[PDB]
Amino acid sequence: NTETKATIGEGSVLEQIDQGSILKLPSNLLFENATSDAINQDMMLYIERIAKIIQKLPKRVHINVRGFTDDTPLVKTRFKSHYELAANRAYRVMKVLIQYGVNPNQLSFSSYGSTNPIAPNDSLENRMKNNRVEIFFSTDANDLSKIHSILDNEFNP
Amino acid sequence: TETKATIARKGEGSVLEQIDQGSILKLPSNLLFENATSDAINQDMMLYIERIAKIIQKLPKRVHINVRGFTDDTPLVKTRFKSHYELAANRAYRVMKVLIQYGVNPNQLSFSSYGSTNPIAPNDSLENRMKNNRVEIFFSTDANDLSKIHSILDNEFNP
Repeated sequence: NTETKATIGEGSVLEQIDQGSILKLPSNLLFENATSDAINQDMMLYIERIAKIIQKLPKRVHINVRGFTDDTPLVKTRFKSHYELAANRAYRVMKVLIQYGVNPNQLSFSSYGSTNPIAPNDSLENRMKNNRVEIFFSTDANDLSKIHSILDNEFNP
Repeated sequence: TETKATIARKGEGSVLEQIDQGSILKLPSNLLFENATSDAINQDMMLYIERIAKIIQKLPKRVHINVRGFTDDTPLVKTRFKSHYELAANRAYRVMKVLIQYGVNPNQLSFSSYGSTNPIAPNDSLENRMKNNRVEIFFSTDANDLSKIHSILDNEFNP
């Protein structure tokens, strides 16, 4: 079990994988609703906290803000695809993280569309998980790569 | 650790780079797009993406593929694009869609945007500015064995 309930802000989870850490935030911690990028102001404070924690981090950490949606139809709104919707949600989280002073050079945003469900869509809590945002923290370490390349150049002709 | 990636064979500078958590295939804008300010793709570059799509099916089942967009910081005056972020996302998006066309599994794809941050060279000549307009495809897995080992040891030994 590489997952712990986070707070700071209930329902979030911190997961560790071997290449980095993932902060998973349910839709409702951030957005008015699952099918829009309007970031409810009652949660501006939550992103401020994450931003502050990022500033306890070395400058070599990249921060990648990731968007996810369910299979819900998109007629209701301005977006053309779930890819588009998820990108826009992740961009907004990113921009707010920049508002609070995270360095743009340490940030990117990604969209997974609806292709990465964590759960079936058989509730509300489940819907919120499928519409989560994830913040992924890693670096670009290449020591092992350089080691291998040096030896490989020196030994494989 | 960076090696030339023979694909277009005109001397564009597609490169493969290895880092500790994955592999990066670098593709210059000229290889994919008409200009550095649109996402309409070169009609000749399709075969080259098809090639990559085919090599993806050869990869381990655990692999995720992230298509990353980057731009120079040259002002946007011309287009429908309200930002470098928006421009770069659309470029990564279009490339991702082509990969899908050619049978890469969507459940293993995503696309990312770095806007004009993280340049490969200073934005100070027309040469370097164009160097910053590339697309990078990143390959990695979500291995968490080491994390699970650690968490099991920690629960027996700590709290």
